[PDB]
Amino acid sequence: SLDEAANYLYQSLLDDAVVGIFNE
Amino acid sequence: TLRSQDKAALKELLHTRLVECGWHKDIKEMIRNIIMERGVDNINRDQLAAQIVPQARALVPEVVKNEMMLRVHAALDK
Repeated sequence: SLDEAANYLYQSLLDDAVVGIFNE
Repeated sequence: TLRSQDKAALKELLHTRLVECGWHKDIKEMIRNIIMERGVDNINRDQLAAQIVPQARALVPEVVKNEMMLRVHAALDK
């Protein structure tokens, strides 16, 4: 049940790392 | 249902692996290459961070992905 939820965390932190780059 | 302490750390860690392993370099290649072919004013940004989000997840070495899914479990379940 947390399975789907662990995948949302990782995927959200990763999409946020792309923006990290993207801003500068 | 996270201790927001851990969140900060997980975010700091992902950044450290992604620098080391070349993920940082390749994503900046991709952007520079896409923009160079598009035109800057021509682009419709987020028509842009949306487009490459599939590619960026799948560029992640499976070793990196595994350490991350390690700590994310050791947190989501205490």
